[PDB]
Amino acid sequence: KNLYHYHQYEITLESAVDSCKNHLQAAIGLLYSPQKCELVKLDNSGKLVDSYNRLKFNNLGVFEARFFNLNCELRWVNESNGNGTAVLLSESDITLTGFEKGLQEFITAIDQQYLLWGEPAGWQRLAEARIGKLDIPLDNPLKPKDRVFLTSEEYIAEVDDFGNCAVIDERLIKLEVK
RNA sequence: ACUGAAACUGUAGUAGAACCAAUCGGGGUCGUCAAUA
Repeated sequence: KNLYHYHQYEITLESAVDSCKNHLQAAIGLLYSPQKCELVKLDNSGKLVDSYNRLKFNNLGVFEARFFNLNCELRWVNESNGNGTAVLLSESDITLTGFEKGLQEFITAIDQQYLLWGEPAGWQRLAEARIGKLDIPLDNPLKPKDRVFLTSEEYIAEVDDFGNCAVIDERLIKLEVK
């Protein structure tokens, strides 16, 4: 089994997402900025409703971003003045322009979960007295006893030539209600 | 690529129970003192 990962360097976040848009369809995304950690959803075409002004770096702009859906995850992090490295992670071999392909073999993928902050207060709201509110891109409404989880897959592979396994990556998949 | 926030080491608890400031004693009564000539 192969984990395919695609690198492009010296690329802005706005351009990195636009390069991946065919794959980041409907993808949830998390944007790290000096003052906010905002959750965003790309539309079915993989576009953001204010992508330039949201993804720019110039003024307390996004320095790191993640976007994920079922099939793939895009990661980006700033390296100089708003240019960065993009890495897209995919289960399947796919065509991208400018990106360089690579892969790593993995022994098995194991699912994980991550409970989000808050109880239920398209878009839904969780809230917790500890943090106040958290808004999540989630289309179905939430019953008062629901909790929203985030799912991921960890890929185990041999690191050492002595055969020692480790989880070489963890790709995010989707938000899920449990 | 940015300090977490907020939170009384507090609540209940008698330094107290037991232990005699007490036991015995007539306000009484006689020859001593000095050393020599």
